[PDB]
Amino acid sequence: KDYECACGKYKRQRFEGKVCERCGVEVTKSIVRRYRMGHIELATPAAHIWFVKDVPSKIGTLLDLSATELEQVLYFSKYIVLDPKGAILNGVPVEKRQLLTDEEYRELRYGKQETYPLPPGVDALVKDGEEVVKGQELAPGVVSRLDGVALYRFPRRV
Amino acid sequence: ADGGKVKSDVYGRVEVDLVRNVVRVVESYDIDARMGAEAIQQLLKELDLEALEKELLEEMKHPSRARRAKARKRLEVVRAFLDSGNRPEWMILEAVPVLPPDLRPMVQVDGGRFATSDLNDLYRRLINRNNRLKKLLAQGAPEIIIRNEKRMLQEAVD
Amino acid sequence: ETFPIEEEDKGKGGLVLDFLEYRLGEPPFPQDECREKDLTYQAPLYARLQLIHKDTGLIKEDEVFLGHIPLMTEDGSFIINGADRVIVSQIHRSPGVYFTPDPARPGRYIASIIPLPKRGPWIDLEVEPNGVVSMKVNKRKFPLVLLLRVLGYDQETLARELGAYGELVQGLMDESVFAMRPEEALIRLFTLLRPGDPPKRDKAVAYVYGLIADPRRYDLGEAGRYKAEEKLGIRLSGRTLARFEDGEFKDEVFLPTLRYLFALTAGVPGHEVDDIDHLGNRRIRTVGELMTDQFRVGLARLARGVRERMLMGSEDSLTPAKLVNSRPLEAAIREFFSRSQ
Amino acid sequence: KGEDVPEPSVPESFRVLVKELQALALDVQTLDEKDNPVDIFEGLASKR
Amino acid sequence: KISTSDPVRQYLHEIGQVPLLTLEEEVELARKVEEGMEAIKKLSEITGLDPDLIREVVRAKILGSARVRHIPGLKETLDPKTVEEIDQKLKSLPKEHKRYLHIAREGEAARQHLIEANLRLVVSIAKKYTGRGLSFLDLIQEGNQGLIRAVEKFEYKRRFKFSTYATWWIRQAINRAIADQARTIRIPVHMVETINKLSRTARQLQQELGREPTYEEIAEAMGPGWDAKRVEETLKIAQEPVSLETPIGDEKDSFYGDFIPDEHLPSPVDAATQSLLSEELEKALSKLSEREAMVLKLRKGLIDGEEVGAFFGVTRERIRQIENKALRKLKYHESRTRKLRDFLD
Ligand SMILES: [Zn+2]
Repeated sequence: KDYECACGKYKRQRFEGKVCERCGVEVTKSIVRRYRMGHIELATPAAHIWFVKDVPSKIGTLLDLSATELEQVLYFSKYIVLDPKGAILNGVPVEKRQLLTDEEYRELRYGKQETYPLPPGVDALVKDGEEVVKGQELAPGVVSRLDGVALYRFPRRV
Repeated sequence: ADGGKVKSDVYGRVEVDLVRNVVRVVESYDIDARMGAEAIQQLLKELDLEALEKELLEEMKHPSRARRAKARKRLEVVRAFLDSGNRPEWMILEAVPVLPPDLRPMVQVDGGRFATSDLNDLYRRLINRNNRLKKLLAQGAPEIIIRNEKRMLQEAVD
Repeated sequence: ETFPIEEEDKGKGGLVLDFLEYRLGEPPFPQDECREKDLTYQAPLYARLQLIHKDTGLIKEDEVFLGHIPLMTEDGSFIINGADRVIVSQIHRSPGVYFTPDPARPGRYIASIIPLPKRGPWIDLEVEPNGVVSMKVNKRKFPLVLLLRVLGYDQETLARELGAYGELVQGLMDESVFAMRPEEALIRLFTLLRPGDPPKRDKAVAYVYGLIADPRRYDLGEAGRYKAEEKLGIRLSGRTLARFEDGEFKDEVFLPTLRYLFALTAGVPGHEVDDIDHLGNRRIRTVGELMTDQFRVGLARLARGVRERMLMGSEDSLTPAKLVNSRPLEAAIREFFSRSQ
Repeated sequence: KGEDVPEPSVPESFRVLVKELQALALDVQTLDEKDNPVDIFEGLASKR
Repeated sequence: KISTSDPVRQYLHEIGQVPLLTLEEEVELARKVEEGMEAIKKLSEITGLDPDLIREVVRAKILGSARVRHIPGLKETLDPKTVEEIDQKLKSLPKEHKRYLHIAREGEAARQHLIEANLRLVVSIAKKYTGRGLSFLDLIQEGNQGLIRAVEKFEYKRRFKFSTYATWWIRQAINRAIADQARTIRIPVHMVETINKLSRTARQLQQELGREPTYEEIAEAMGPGWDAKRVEETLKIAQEPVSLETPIGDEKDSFYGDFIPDEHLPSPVDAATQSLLSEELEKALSKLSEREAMVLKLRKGLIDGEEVGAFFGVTRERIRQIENKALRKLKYHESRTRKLRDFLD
């Protein structure tokens, strides 16, 4: 409102430059209401599409990444780029600026292989597996023996 | 540490089974894996344009036309950034300026119709998503759902 | 056109809603009163309807007044809302088939089959001899012969009778590997279209480019068959390329078009060059047509929702309210007299 | 009052622009003789 | 590329790799979630630390490093040192309480695991509350928030499984969301069902009349206190706003906003008004005795609109005295030199 406040503690021009004690309103007309700006505080950042999708990706250019595809890849979806260091291998050393998939990335953080094969009946595979499962290191391709052939084809323990 | 995240030697995760004294130790190490503006914000701050300036200088005049040509286009952006004006960490958004209010009116039309600058439906988009994000972080956080949101959020910021 | 609503199976069906007679007669208010008061002078219309059942019983709920349709003043103008309004006539490409010179390559011209309503294919025949022929419905091309084969035209009988005088026949008998299997050509073309559809669908899509919808219900006799016998090809059995009696389709239109293409490209059967702007190519839409169209668009909208209620109504008493809702036809027709450009 | 019309203040077209422009990351700041600020939005942009 | 498909694939792929078995896996995780609580509490008990703090430190060690604590929640828990201190005391807990620590983490873990596995459940549910005015992704996400809510209250002691339980806690979350965010102008849940009922009623009323009900039927059919004024009001709020920016006139290039006029702003005419008005009012205000003129000038023109409370020490008799005698001498000389007569309003 014109020179008035919201509640009205002060209502004319004499004190034009001050704000209200219990509530905040410094006044000149509602033009201050049309020129002022507020901001939203984003949780986890996002990027300006004005810079990401212009033909020469100004961030793709500057950051040597796939100028047009590496961006889109990690930006909008989950394709991770190893930022500083990552000792463990894929087969080769840590990829300083290279990007990887959920799948392989998964294989990384928890352990090489996830195999949950749970037996059909109560006595056939429950026994083959048990006997060799608790303290016995099971080598790749451990041929459990009963329903069909419970195949454990990967690493260390069980 | 208990049975989620613990880095001992090159192997980096540690589960615990108090049954028999068994310290399950999975093997992949501290792999900085990031996706979204989060990852690019990092990469963007780490770069000393001066270095890439000089590096491209050499890349520009010395190798054959294929990689030197790409380097000349890539030196353009890096130069201005440094030349005069402002530095490159800003292309990343984490504080969204909001357009004034009277510029995105809410008005009484006829009978009771109301007209509002379309910008306000987008703003609500962002804010809701941003908030739902914060609440999803705090509530507890299942990965798929956090990113899923962060994706929406991103789009919204566009 | 849209009354015999056949809805058969997905759960329980066998629905048959049938049209008897259309009657509209007592105007709500009169002309002057419609101008003094803000009124739309429209005549009331409710036709007779009777829905059948697969179980013993056919309930006939006589009238349902849906759609108040404006009438014409004896002078020719209307009275939609307060002000007298007029429906201006229009102009376009009359639904037929013509042959126009090719775009950029000075070489040879290509054929075009024009079927209006919008929903309904738009074909074109173009030959690029290093190894391909192009016939396009929605977009992507396929052989001109794979189709003739489907219908029943075999390499020998086709090539010899249609193009003996037309050496272009050789591009037709070219991919013999596929031309040696009849009905399998039907499935194979189905394959060519692209969604990742069930190979088996006896005679379903062939129907669509066959008898009912896409081709047209414009009067059987002079609507399209005029553009035919004189311009190209002699006969039409069923309005447009149509039949569903034995599963084996008949196409007295698909071969003549190519026939005229091989003819037009080889000499003077006549001089086959169509000046589009010739008025026997450009038709004038009189008021009636303009209203009948919005009238049927509405009928479709009506028939759309009625289908949903053939499943919603519990048992057999579903004739009146269960099948008809006047909201579509009203908005539809009303939109045309007040908002049409 | 029969006074010669005043010398134009900044047009709203301008102001609407700058802010529209501010609505997007970009920062549009006018400058002085020596590259220093100057103020279009008379006194409504400084904070509080 | 296009967002829906990616998330669908995203969680559908993980459920595809890890659906929870009907009894076992849900039971397992559940059991672990609860023991986590029982643990965190007993942890608070022997540490004197707030269950809220014990819950955030175990979260940090299982869900994320300093990174996740620093950005989401600004900065009160020192990124490194703080949380670690807490972890140390947890270690000091001998064999007996250490157990609870190890349990809390694993439980926290299961929570997350149980939450992952039941994401298809959300999507399947959320799938049906689609055309309400919310984005499918938004809907699934709110619903997702609903499932997390269910996880906090499920009691595995009471044999029923998480399926039926999540359904409710999710359906609640979604419907709320639909009612809270769908519109530009917020409308409480009661108004919402109100509007649904209004709508549903108008539907049953459309059934036979052939006449889109006057707001009479709606009042009747609705119930107890429904009247015309109420229904016309409700459907007036039911209409969503219009796009101040919509294609207008012939759809060429017409944006709905150059045509609305502006009211606060003094069209030139008014700026001229206030000039003479204030210059002339200011001239009068000066040629008068301050005592009761300023009183009524300031009481009426400076703050708010009290004869007695208007004058300082001098009571009412001198107020009315000078008010009515100065106001009339002021109006009658102003009658002489007519300046004010031409009503400035
Ligand atoms: Zn105040």
